[PDB]
Amino acid sequence: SVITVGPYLRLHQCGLPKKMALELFKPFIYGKLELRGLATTIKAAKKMVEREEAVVWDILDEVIREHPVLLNRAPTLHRLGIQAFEPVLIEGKAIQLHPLVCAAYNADFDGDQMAVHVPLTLEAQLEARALMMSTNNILSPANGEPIIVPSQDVVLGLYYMTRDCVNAKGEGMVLTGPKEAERLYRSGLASLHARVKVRIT
Amino acid sequence: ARVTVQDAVEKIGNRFDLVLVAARRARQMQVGGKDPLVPEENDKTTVIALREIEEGLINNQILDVRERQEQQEQ
Amino acid sequence: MLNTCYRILGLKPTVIFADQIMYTGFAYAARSGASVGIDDMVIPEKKHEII
Amino acid sequence: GHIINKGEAIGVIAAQSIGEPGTQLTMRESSIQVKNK
Amino acid sequence: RQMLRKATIVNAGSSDFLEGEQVEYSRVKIANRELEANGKVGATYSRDLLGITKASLATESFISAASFQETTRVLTEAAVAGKRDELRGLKENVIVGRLIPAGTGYAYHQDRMRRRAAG
Amino acid sequence: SVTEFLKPRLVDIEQVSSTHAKVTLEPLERGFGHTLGNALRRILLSSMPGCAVTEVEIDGVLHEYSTKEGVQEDILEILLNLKGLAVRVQGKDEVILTLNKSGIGPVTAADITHDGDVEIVKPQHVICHLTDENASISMRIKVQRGRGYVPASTRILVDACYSPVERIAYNVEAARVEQRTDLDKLVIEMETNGTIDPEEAIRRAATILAEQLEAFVDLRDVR
Amino acid sequence: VTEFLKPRLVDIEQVSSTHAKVTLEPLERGFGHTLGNALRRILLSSMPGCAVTEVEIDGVLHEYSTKEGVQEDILEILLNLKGLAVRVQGKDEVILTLNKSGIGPVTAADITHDGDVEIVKPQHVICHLTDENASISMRIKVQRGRGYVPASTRIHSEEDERPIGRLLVDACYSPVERIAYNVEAARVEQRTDLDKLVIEMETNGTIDPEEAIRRAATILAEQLEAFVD
Amino acid sequence: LPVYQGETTQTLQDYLMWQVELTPFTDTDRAIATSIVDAVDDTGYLTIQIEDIVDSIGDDEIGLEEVEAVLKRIQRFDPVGVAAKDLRDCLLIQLSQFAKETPWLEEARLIISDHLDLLANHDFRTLMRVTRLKEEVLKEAVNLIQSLDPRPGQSIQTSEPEYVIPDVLVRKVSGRWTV
Amino acid sequence: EIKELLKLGDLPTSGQIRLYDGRTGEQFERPVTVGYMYMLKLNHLVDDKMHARSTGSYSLVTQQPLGGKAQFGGQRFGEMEVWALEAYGAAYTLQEMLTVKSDDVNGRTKMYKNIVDGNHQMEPGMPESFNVLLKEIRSLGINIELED
Amino acid sequence: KPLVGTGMERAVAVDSGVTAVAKRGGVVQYVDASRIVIKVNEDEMYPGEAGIDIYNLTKYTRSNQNTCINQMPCVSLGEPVERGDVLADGPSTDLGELALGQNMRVAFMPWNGYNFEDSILVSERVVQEDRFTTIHIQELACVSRDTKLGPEEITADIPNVGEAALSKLDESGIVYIGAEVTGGDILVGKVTPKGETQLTPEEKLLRAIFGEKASDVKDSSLRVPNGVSGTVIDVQVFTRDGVEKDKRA
Repeated sequence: SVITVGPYLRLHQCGLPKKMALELFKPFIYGKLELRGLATTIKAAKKMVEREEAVVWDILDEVIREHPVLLNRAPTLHRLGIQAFEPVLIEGKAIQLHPLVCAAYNADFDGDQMAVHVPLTLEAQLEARALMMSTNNILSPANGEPIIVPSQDVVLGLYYMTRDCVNAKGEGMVLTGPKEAERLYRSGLASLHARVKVRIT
Repeated sequence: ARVTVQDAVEKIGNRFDLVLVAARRARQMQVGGKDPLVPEENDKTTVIALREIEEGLINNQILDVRERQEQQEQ
Repeated sequence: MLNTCYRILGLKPTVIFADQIMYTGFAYAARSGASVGIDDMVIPEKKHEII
Repeated sequence: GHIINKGEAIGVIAAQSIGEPGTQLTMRESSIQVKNK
Repeated sequence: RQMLRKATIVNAGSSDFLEGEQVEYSRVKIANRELEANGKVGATYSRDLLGITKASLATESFISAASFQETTRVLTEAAVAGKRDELRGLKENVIVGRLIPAGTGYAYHQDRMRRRAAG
Repeated sequence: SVTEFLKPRLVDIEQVSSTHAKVTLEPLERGFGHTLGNALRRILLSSMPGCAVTEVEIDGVLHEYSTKEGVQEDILEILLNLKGLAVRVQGKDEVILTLNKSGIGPVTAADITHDGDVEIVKPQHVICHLTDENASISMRIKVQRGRGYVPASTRILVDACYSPVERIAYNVEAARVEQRTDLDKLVIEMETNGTIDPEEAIRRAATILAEQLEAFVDLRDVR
Repeated sequence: VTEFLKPRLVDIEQVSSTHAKVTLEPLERGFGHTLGNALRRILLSSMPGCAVTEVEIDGVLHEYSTKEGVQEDILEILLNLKGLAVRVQGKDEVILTLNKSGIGPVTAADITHDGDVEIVKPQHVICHLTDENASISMRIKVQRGRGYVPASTRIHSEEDERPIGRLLVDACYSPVERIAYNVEAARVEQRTDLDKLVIEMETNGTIDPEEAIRRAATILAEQLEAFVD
Repeated sequence: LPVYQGETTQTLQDYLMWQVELTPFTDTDRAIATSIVDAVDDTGYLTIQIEDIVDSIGDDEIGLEEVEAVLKRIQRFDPVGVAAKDLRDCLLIQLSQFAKETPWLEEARLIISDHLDLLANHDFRTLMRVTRLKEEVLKEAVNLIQSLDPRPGQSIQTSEPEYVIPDVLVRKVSGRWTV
Repeated sequence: EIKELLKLGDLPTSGQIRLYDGRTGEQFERPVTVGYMYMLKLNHLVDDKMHARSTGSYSLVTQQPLGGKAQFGGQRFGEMEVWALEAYGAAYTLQEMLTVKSDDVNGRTKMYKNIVDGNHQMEPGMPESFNVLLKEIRSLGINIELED
Repeated sequence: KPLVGTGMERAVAVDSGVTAVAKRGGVVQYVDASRIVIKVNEDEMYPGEAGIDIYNLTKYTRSNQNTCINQMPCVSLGEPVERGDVLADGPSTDLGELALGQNMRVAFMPWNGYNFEDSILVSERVVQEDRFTTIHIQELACVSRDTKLGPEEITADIPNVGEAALSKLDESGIVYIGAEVTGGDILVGKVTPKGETQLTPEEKLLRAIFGEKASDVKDSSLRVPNGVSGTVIDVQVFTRDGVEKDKRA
């Protein structure tokens, strides 16, 4: 799969396009279809999944929801080269990756590929949920520095939104602190405003 | 979806025996014959067992207690 | 920020805090603009005598 | 945030994080100065 | 620590009049031989380090240290000597395809080790 | 089809407090989530009728660099506390309020004189900080009728928050109805200063915008 | 309310047959560019329109070959016909015919005219022929839709239909394709200063500006009224 | 690896084994199904008799009724109707799979039931006289029966020699045969 | 020269231009520099790069799935991959990827049966590649066997 | 054509020989979508020839990398074209200039993270006007490979197949030019003869019932591999001398 940027799609989540889905989970789809009484025979289930009926997409979305998957860069060099996430179904042909983990994965969002792997037994799902998961691999295992470290556009935004030219609109404004967004959005002051007094709890 | 695994980790501490106990728990749930002691919220047996363990009710000991209690009940 | 947040609070607060940091940063970097152009870089006039 | 457990392979965790930074280079009595007191 | 194994010995020490034995092996031998029955028979050893390419070959299991550098030499030496692997290293279990004695599987292997005591 | 549009049905809301609420909708048609959220936010922020304090005439120096005289709290944060007061007026216009209390120290909203149409959502709101002795003080605040906001720099003395809202934000997510996932799901978070139900406030904004646009259709959809 | 002074549609201007300028009455503060943005997004999003759907033609068979006597390739003909702008009356899914022989340019003028089809640009170019003995004869179906729908999506609509010889094209269904707005302040002295929102649109001429603005306002209302309850 | 090595195929029997494995059957039922799968043909008809299968089972319990039930389950198990062991049985299976609303479906079923010999000799007059079928209208039922996919299993079977091993080469050139 | 040419077309010589948001209708500050750029599409497009697989045809030798998209092949796991997977202590996942996903003939059918039956249970068996290794070593005058 | 060039593009376009240039031409007589004729003037004309030059265009032929090479003329009718002039535009060429790509309007600004490191946004308008849309040509082949059991014939008489499957097959078995095909639908119907059998009472009965198949041939038809959908541009057939089947060759 080729890689893209997940601006949404929070940390514990990766974007599986539906085309690769319904193939990896095909035995799961067959089993659940036999469970719901919509397929009395394996051949009927095969015919229906090969016809991509609406119930097939529904049953996929129901079964893949709480089930981890794992992602892997082609040259994996260090500890975090392999990770796991929660799949989220996407209308496309590229797996969407969380932007922070691009630091550990050494990714660059150009022409690139990842391998995907679905753990089968409940045990493998368990160590994927406990050890493979990105919610636990924050600190590095080599030195101790937290691996997730923003350096891109988010940093430029944070730098811009904490500054002051000399004094923006409404230099002498005093507020309580929730009103700051209210006054940036409508009118009255800019984020570049200096000498602004507010109460902080 | 469960976001992080820390509470059951604190309860077990080993970070590996939790995997084994949760596995043996979810196995008996999936094969049947057990009732989820924690209310389910339309979630599969894996995260359900994890939340039940993190609640402070299932471990390597109580599950064995139920096991030999039912074995002697035969 | 993230180092202290993880050390003092725990795991869940620092993870959600990092997520929110990214969300706010993308929002504001899209609101800020922050373009680039030729005149943005300013060549010092002194070079000509220095050279 | 705790002491390390029993059973994990240190040697695999080691010897792998050491070769990670593949960003090195290839192709290669009288003067005493003190800093402070 | 991996660099510091395969110590050579100048003294007989009732263990072996040989060279090229593992440091932990000699430590165990002197612990269970000197303290237990005869502390007078001491084995004076010399710690000699071996490099990466050559320390790896000096391993008790012929299954491992085979794909490392060369298989023909290790196979010939194992055939002539007649060594047994016992599947102790991780790579051995990788080739065989059983639970690695590490992490969640370690306990199982540990139990197996205990289960190997009686029968 | 030709002119059929998907109308929101799932209008479930959930509230944590009486002033906080999170509203979620069902999949809306492409692009309309963003415009609906933006328009609703700006109409509910920049123009809501309401009652607020615009100025006070306290005994002392009209200048900001006034002194304590046992109040032991600078008039600036006193006025900031006055800003966080929700005064509701039923039918009357601009009116004057005044207060007088003993020297116990806890100054709450109940200290003000009670009027027929003047009402306070919460009577425990802090007005002045704990005084040092039995000395009292007269406020002489006034409240008006208006909509939106206007600062006191241009239109005079403290401030004028006619808008009865605290915070507002909108979010757009992907959603699907049957097969296509090109559906917008809109989620709205808004915090209220008080005196109005969040759903009531958004409904009021919807009515205001709807009547503000009805003259554009020129009497359309008669039957 | 305090007399929100509702605006009214006034001074409709038609700069050109494909470019038009619309003005309203003054309104309250904070209401100009919000209306501008909402109306702009709606007019760009879903205004019903009329386009071509598929083409059948006797001479050529598939859309990767040629026909003797014509200058451009068949795909060029399809691309030219996709941009064809035409308005249709109440009934939809209409079919018209085009037949012409000679060496002269072929335009939208020499097409069989029905009472429910109006060509806005008869100066269109439809791949002028070159040979005297060349004679083109072909058919078009024009339908009405609302948004962009490609050729691959409506494959499922025809399984036993579409025999060998009918070539399907893409749909646009967007009759405006460019709009902008501006806000100023004028035309009020007796009351406080008000603002005038002034909207510049450049359609293909198929739809009328007042009709389009009315449709956008109606659809905004039919979207919003679900929130009053 | 890219090195050319044999790729496994269904071989017209692995599909049956996979269907048996996926389908729920008893251990004795599984053994009987394996025995039935052993008695298979490239065309798709059961080579050995049912009594032969019972004898090969070698179990006092193994009865003809259970064997018949297993054979019936296996017949509908695989996507292709197989193990019929009779052209009439295969035609009946095809007709049962066919929709009820068919032209002269009942007439075709009746003809397939016990008028197979009349069709074999193409004795159309005799068939019309015996079955009392409609004249020139039973031809539609005959045509429908013709499209019933005889030997359905043979579709899964595909193999060719692709070898001639030539020894001499003679061809026309310059107007004359040269060898 | 560029600045002078921009004057003839009635453009700001600076090169920036004010841009509004397409969603809020608000004016951005720090005006963005837009332009017209020649841009080209490369041959590495997704419609060929994408590939997935669940279960296909295997090789007669070593019983492994084919590989790189040649007649519906499967992916490749690596030495560095297993180093990392061991480093996590995820022994069970490695066991699955050594037995269930591999040459183990008696494991693939059993796991398919368990999954379609919803059992999610593992049965290891022993890889066929090791049997090939044993047979190949015994081809040389070297005896190798498995003890108890 | 690219807006900003270097001047070498004209030479590199005329020099790859991918376009059709005009040699010793004076004026154009007849123009077609695939054929060009030029009447040379008597100045550049030598005795012994009519005085006409003809260029046959190349339309939608496969390339090595499965891309489409197509050529479009530039002259319309009766244009005086001197020596060395370009006449047709080859792939990615415009008026004899090399041009591979489009001029897109671009803006340099972060947009909610969608341009995170090297990720690129695209407007719907780019898709609408069919910018950056490419044509791919694929090839499939089939041979007969006469065996010991007998020659293999392409007769469209495939056993164990539906009529709808054969609805896109002509008499000989090839597909009508310009038809569409997806999935594993059959292109060429080739059958492999099977060795003769004994009396075989079951098979004899089946042949007396159905006939015309007798399990004589196995289905070896050429079917599109999975995940390929397209439209047939054209088929060709090559037959060795000595065989003159030529059903629709």
